[PDB]
Parts: sequence; C-alpha cells; structure tokens
Amino acid sequence: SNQFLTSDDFQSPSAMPQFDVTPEMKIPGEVHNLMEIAEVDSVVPVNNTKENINSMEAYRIPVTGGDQLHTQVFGFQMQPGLNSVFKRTLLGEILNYYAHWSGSVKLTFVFCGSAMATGKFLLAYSPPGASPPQNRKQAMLGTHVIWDVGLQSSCVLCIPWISQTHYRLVQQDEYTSAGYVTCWYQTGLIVPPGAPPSCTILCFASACNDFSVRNLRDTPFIEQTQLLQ
Amino acid sequence: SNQFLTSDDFQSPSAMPQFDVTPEMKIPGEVHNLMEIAEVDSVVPVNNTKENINSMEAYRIPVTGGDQLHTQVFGFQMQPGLNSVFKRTLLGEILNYYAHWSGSVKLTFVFCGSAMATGKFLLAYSPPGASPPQNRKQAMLGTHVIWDVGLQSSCVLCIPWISQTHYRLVQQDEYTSAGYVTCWYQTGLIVPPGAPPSCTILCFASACNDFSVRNLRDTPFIEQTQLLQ
Amino acid sequence: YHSRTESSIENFLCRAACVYIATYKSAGGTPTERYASWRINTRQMVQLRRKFELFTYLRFDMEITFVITSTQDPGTQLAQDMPVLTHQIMYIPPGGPVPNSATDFAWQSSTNPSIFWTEGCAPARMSVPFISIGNAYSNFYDGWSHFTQEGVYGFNSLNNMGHIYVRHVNEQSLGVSTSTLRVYFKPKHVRAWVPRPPRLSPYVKSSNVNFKPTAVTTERKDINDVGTLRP
Amino acid sequence: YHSRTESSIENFLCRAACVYIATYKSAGGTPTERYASWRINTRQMVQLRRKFELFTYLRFDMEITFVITSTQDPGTQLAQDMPVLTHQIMYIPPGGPVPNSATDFAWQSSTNPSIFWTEGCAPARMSVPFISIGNAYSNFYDGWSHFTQEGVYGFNSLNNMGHIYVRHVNEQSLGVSTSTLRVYFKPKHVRAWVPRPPRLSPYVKSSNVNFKPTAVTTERKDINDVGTLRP
Amino acid sequence: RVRSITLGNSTITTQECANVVVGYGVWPSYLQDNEATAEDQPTQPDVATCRFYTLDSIQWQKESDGWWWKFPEALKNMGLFGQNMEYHYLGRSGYTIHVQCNASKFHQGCLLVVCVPEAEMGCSDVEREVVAASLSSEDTAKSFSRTESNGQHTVQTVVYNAGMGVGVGNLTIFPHQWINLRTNNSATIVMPYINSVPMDNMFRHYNFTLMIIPFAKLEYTEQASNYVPITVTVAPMCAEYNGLRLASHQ
Repeated sequence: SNQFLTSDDFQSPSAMPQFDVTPEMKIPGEVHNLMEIAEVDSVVPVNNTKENINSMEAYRIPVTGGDQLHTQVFGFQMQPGLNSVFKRTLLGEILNYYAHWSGSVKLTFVFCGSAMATGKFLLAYSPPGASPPQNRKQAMLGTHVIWDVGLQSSCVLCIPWISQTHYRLVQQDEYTSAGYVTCWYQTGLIVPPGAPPSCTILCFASACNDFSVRNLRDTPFIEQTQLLQ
Repeated sequence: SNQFLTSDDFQSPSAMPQFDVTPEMKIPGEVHNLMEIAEVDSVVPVNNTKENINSMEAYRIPVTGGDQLHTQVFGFQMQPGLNSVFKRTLLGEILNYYAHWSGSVKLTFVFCGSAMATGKFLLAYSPPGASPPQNRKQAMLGTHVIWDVGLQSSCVLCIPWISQTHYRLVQQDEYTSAGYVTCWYQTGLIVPPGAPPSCTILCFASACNDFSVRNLRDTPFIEQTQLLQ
Repeated sequence: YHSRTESSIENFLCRAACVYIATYKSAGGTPTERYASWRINTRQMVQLRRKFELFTYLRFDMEITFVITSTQDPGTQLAQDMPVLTHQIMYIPPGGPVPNSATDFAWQSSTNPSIFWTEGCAPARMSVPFISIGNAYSNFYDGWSHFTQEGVYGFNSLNNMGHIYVRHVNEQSLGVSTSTLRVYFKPKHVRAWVPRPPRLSPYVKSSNVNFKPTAVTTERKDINDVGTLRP
Repeated sequence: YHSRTESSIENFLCRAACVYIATYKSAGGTPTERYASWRINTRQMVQLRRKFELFTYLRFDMEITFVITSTQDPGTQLAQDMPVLTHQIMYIPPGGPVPNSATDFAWQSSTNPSIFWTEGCAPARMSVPFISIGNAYSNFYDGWSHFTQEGVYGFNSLNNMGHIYVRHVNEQSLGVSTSTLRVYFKPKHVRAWVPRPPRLSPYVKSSNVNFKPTAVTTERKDINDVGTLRP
Repeated sequence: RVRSITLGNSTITTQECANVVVGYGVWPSYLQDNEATAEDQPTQPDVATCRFYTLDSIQWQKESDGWWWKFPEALKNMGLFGQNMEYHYLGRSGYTIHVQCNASKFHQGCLLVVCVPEAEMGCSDVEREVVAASLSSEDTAKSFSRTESNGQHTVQTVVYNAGMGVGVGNLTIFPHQWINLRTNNSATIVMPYINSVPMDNMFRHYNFTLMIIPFAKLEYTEQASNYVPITVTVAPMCAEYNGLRLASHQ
C-alpha cells in the first residue's frame, strides 16, 4: 500500500550516486552464518555457587581425592539458553537472540590433573521425561559412559535432540522435560607419592551440525533502554 | 518517492519542443575531463615572501653568485592544494574543487641564466615520514639528483605517490606526512668576465597520468556569498 | 589505477544550484511584489560563475526546477479555509512578450511556454534547449555590440537565455498569501572549449570582468621555510 | 534437516531500528530547537551496539528512513488554516559543511545531498553507500588517532558516516508547528569478519569500551543442584 | 621426532612434532597487486628479519592470574625488526607465536593461549581513559589480577573479564590453543595480518594481543620446583614495509 512496514525490503534512491566505493580487500575470518559462532567450544561455568561467579573458581569442577566412592561430582539441567550454567556461553548467548531452537549439544570434559593420576568417573545422561539419578547404581542402569582418566584426558559426550515438536522455545521452563547430565565417582583418584591429590575438570559446550534457530528477537541480558548520553 | 533530490538525474518535458537547435560546428580545443587542465605546467610561486606576492618577484628563485657553497636555494612542503606554494597554480586550483586526490606531481626547474654560466645544484627529495635535510651532507644521503646547469637547462623531477590509504584529503594538514623538496648549492655559479653573476630559476608543476580526484565540493578561495547586485 | 569520471565536464558542470530566491505576494498594493522575475544569466552567482569561467565557449540545455513554498500573512482579514494555490511559471523565449505587471496579456500569450502547478505535490520542472543564433554561448567576448566599436564592452551578445516570471493564478480577495520561489538551475549535455585560468581577483559586478589587483598567492616566512616540522 | 537462513549475517544485522527520536519546532526563540541533528554512529543504542560488536570489521550500505509527525502547538496566535509542511533532510557527507543553525548557507550547499518531503504521504528514504577511505568499518580499534601514541584511544578513526540535519522549509509566522523525527536505520549487504565474544558487562558511554567487573553467570545452590525436580 | 628448526643464520629452536593453529584459516602471505593503495613498491626485508625472537621467561606460580603482550610493540627492541619499526612508515607482518612450558609429570595445570585481534581494553576508572604506559610494556608481560584494580589511568586487569568486558571462557572464539600439562606441552599459533587497511603504522596501532591465562591453577607437592617457566618465541612472517625515512624517535 502507501504504508511503511519496518520489515520490508525495498530499494531506495542513493543519496550519493556518482561515488566510487573503496574496493573490498581480503580480510581473513569472514562470517556468513551465526551458527558458526555457536559451533565453537566455550568453557562452561558449572561451579556457579555465588562465591565463585566473581572469580575463576566458577569454571573449575573440583575432584577431591580420598575416600568418597559413592558421591556426585556435578550435575545440571541440560537446557541451553535458560539454565544459568549455559546461558552465558557462546552457544547460549546466540540462543537468547532467538525464540526457537533445535539441535544437539556436544559436551567435552577435560581432566586437568597430573599424568600420574588415575581414576574413573561415571558420566550419566538422563532423558527428558526422567528423574535425575540419586546414587551411582541408579546412574549405571541409565545411559552412561565410563571415563577412565588414566587412558583418555577428554570425554566427548554428545546429547541427542528429543522433543515432540519440531523446534523448541528458548525462554520457557518446561521442568522435567530437558534432561540431566550428572557425574559420579566410580573408583576415586589414585596418585603416587609426589602427585597432588586433588584435581580439576573443565567443561566445553558447543552446537552440532544439525543445529538451527528461528524467530529472532531481543536478548534478555541487555536491560539498558535510554540512549548512551 | 514523491520527493526532490537535487542530485537526481531525470528527464523533464521540454518547454520548447518543435524548436531546431543551431547545428554544432567544430570549435578547436574541446575539454572532456578536468584533469587535462591539471596536466599542464604552471609557474609555481616559490618566492612568496610577503613583499614579492604583489609583484613578479614571487616567481623567480634567486641564485646569487659568489661564495656560499653550503647554503640552501629553496625548499617547500610537497602538498598541492593546501600549501601556499601550490594552492593557486592550475593543479592546486582544481584540487581545491575536490575533497580527495591521488597521484604524482611533476616538477620542472628551468635555469634562466646566461649560456656562459656553469654550476651545480643538489635537488633533494625527502619521503613523507622524514625530516627536511639541514645541510648539503644530509641531503646527499637521501634521494637526490645533481643538476649540472652547464649541461642541461631543465631538471624534471617527478615525485612518487606514497600513502597508507587509497585517496588523500586535500583540506587537511598532516604535518610531516607530505614530503619536502629542497635544493642546495653544490659548487656555486662560475661566470666568465662579461656574464652577470646572479641568475634566476623558475619552477613548473603539473600532474601525471595516474592522477585522480573525488568528492566534489566548493572551492575555499571564493568567499563572496550574496548575489552580485 | 583509479577512475576519472568524477572530473568529467558533465560531472563538474551539471549539479543543481539555487541561483535565485525571490518572494511574491498575492494581494494588491504596489504592482511589483505580486510576481517574480529572473533573467536567466550565469553571472549573478559567483560560485557557479567561476566554474563556468574555466571555459570560453559552452553549449548546454537547461534543467530548471522551482521550489515554491507559500505562507499565510498575518494581520486582520484572514482567509480561514482557502482552497489551494495554483501558480503560473512563464518562460519568455528570448525576444518574447514580457509582463509589465501581473494580470497582463503577456501572461495569456500562447508564444511564452507556461506551467500551471498546484501546491502539495512534486515541484515544477522544465527543460530548455540550446537557444542561440550562434553555435555556442560565450563566457567572454573581447569585442563590442554594435558596428563601429561603439556600445557596451560585451553585454548585448547573443548569449540571451530568456526570462522566468512567476505569479499566483488565484483571484484571492480576503487574506494575502506570500510565496517564496527557489530556482535550481542545472545544465545538461555540457560541451566546453578553450580552457581558461581560474580567477584570482574577486568579482565586482555581473556585467564585466573588472577587478582589483590581488596577490598571486599567500605569503610565507622565507624561500627555504618548510612549515612546523612537528618532529 | 532444517534451514539456517534465519541466522545468516544479512538476516541478523539488517533489521530497521529506531535509533534516534528528536523534536524540532518551527518558530523563533533560541536557535537550537528549530532543527534536529544526528551524527550517524552505531554506539548510542545499546541493543544494536551489542549485535554489531559481535564482529570486529563490518562493511555495509545504509538505509535510513524518516518518520516525521507534526502537531500544532497550544497558546495564542494559532494558524487556523495552515497550507502544508515541507521538511528538508540533509545528509552532510563526512567532511562536509555543517549547519550552525537554521537558515544557514549550509542548507543551500549543493554538496550535501538533501530530500524535500511534503507531509501526508509515504516517508522519506535515502541510501548511503560504504563511505570510507579504509576497506571496512571497525567496531574496535586497539590504537590511537595521532602519531606518537597521543590522542584519544580510538575515536578519531575513519569510521565516520556523516550527519543528518532536518528542518522545516516553511516560513511560518503565526502559530508554531512542532515535528518529531524518527530515524529507522538499517544496514544492507552486510559483510562481517573476526567474530568477537558477546559482551557481559553493561555499557557506560558511547566512546569507550569501559566497564565495571561483573559475574560470568548467575549463581546456583550447589554444583550438583539440578532445579525443581517437579516429579 | 625432536626435529630442529633453523630460521636465519642465528636461531636454533628444538621442538617435537605437535599440533599448530593456522590463523583464521589462512597462511601469512605477501601483498599482491589488487590489494594495496600506496604509491610505491614494498621492498620486503626477507633476507634479515625472519628469525626467532625468544622473549624472557615468565614464572607460572601457584597464585598467578594471566599475562598479555600487545603486538607489534612486543618486538620494539628485538633486533632488526625493531629497527624496521623505526626507519619506516607503514608495515605489514604475520607472526608464528610458539609457546611452550617446562613442567614435570608431577605438576598439573592448564593454560589458554589466545591471539585476540583488536583487543581494545577498558580503563580501571570509568569516566576516564587509559595511558599507553599501562597497556603494554615493550618486552615484558602485563599481569592480570584476581581482585579489582582501582587506579586512575590503569587498565581493568581483573582476570575473569579479560580486560575487554567479556566472559573469559568465550575467548576461545579467537585463534587459541590449550596447554594441558597432563598431555600437552607446547602451543604454536600462526597469526596472519588482520586490519581494515592493507598497511598501518606500527607505533600507534596494536594489531593483536597474545593472552596466556591459567584456567586450572598450578599444583605441586613439596619436593617440586614451585613454578613452571613459560617461554614465548615470536617469528615474524612475510614482513613488508613502505616509507623509508629517519627514526622518530629516535
């Protein structure tokens, strides 16, 4: 009509015709899709416990050494964008720019201990309509891998995409409809005389190749509204 | 739209259709580009020292004869359009009509002495990020030609185009980012009995074939604003 | 290797320029401010005069555009609802009937091309071809108008482009409406010959080349005086 | 298998956004509120600043749209019937004459492209190409403006897009008409390089990257604290 | 498997066979014809500037937070490459930063070695600006801090915001490598020349910043040497200039 849709692509007359643009040169690192920024790993703040968030201690998962053998290392609700563990990483900063999302999440746990240390962890994953495991025996009968840190230093754990519908809303909280990734002590942490007994795990989350987003909007993080000065 | 851009080419209905225009005849001297006016040499006012500008003495570079052998003949900052030496010549009157410029400058120094006179001058050029030479020994180690006026009467000195970016702003003054062209006595000026001891040099500046301008605007020289009468 | 299309003669001499701003009323009084008038000459505006006087002989069509904005005059007897203002812009071809005042038969002459324009839409535009007995216009004329070296030194030459006259068509009795005309002249298909040097001295009047003796450039301290030496 | 066209760089950085709302009157007083002015920078609006600061180097054309709605001011001496309001929007190209106030020659400068728009129809639109000596704009500049590490830490860079100045063309004597401009800026043909992390700390000013130390994420009860466990 | 690298007739570095990171996917190269705007020829000093400039070693202690060097100021005094930064006007160079540590098998820790293009940094005081003396030293590192810096013209050197106001775990977006002392020992990143102009003056502009941040802190028992030396070695690649003149300054 004779209206102005703000979401309407139209050519306009150039204000400065007869002007030659500077010839574009080859700059390395061209981006064509926002999903290429989400498919890189970013360090996941798993230890966000209100006295670590203002330090580097909210990136290090503590694995103490001694006699536990039945307790938990960590655990979180597997939903990027709304969970505090994931909403500030590169994947969960791009998901907050969109209202729908669909795809897999790839986790990677790196054991940052000494080469003389040896142990075993049970990395369990629970499905979306399922309760978090409460002990190591319940987590064993679910979906688990055994990460023997004497043999491998990283444990890549890819998480499947299970939903009734095609996409999934980012800003909503369907409790008990996302999945949990917990980790349990299996053996402990065995060190020789001279090695430090306690250690550190780091987690890295990214997207996969089947990832997609839809329905762009404004990020919840920026609250400022008035112009700067 | 239904607007009026002043910089918009559109055909209009002819006020006088049915009128036959006078057939154009061959007039010699057709101009197709403004750069053809800039590629002619114009006499450069090098001696503009506040008591020569209202005379012809602001075109003649004095070369006195006697015992100097270590002093300077002249020297200027090599930037056409903003320097007072160059902003009123044909090249620097066209450059003031534009905001960007790019290309080489060709200088020519003609020794207007008698045929019995003999001497040598050192014509040094300094690069844009470089200090003006202070004596003849500093100018020798830079970029110089030796102009022996007994052999040649003119010394053509073309100046290279060095910049970080593609074009260059005309009305701005980047100090120590333009280059200096100085001239030093090498031998003196040797004359037989009967020849005049003092002489005269004239300078001629133009553009080259790689010259270009951009972003037309109004000349800084014309200050009158109200219409004539 | 760059491009030289920015400094062609078409791209240097074809920009629209406001060359004339006048005002004209719509009610009585003296019979002079009821219309506007502009003899088409490229000498009253110094900025465009200097660009045209880089050449001796020029040849171009004209592309004139009129920006007419009106207003309501203050005082008593105001119009309240007034219909719409229609304006007549008449181009008197060189040697054509010229209006002494408003409501003159010259306005209704068929010979003088005219535009009737209603306010509220796109501005009025007209194009005039190269109108000369000669084969070009001349910015300079080293000569005289009559035969035996008598007359004015280059003013009655065949460089006449005509006049432009603008008035209100309405018959408005109550209230006065003051309109302001802006003329945006532009040459098209310019062909220029014999390049001349750019002028140094400032202009004094738009009928001459008269001047006062000015310096060739701006002064400096010494002959060997480069400037500042920041480092 | 889904489609990834929703998160391309063109579909993520090309949405129109209101970046500047100003107002400008039409009668005298102080010579400041009679016109509007906006230096084109993508740093005053935080929402668009964060999207542009996911990249180091950008290259785009501009697509600016102006939504001008006027009103009649209260008080005595009202215009009753007022013809129509025409507005001039001038784009001063970088390094171009900039108006000190209204009715300044800068407005009538041929160099600064302008739009004359009459109220009651579709809004005014203009497109500006990539105007830089460099080969891209830079959202960040780890460096200085002058030579010897002196100057402001990245503010006089060649990232200048120009200004936009808007005024009333009318000469309105009786009555004041207050117009409000809305600028809907939009980039076209965006090409972006060197992806950067999204910002955590809030902004303080649109000339810096200054910040206050903020937490990396939001707190939780324990390391093994999944939330709610509805069942 | 212990292959030696000789670059120029001065330098020898010994290194095993490990993984490299090549830029944003491009190798450094020389400028072609349809890429420059300058009015002259580059005259690259290939015969003298391509060698290894091994900087001084830093001590990774238990309580250290991180270090950064700004480039190309990090080679301002390093030999002939520092002379070319003096006696020229424009410059263009890629680099091959090689970072390696000497730890035992009884040490533990993890480093993140980032190359951040255009790492513009904010000040420790808002409504104020940094000085050039607080951005970088000429050859020594600048330390991040655990707590909040509070100076007037300094840099906000808190470690989890990386001096740029971002999350420190998201610096993995730029070219990076992880030195995990359990398995990895060394890290080598090949940075190209990234700018918006083909050549810039390498006194005012900082092309990139090399940050080395420990994410898992260093632990050791009481027998052990209570530090791990981190040795950085920078080798310029395809360096070419323009604008021969005197040195300023000096």
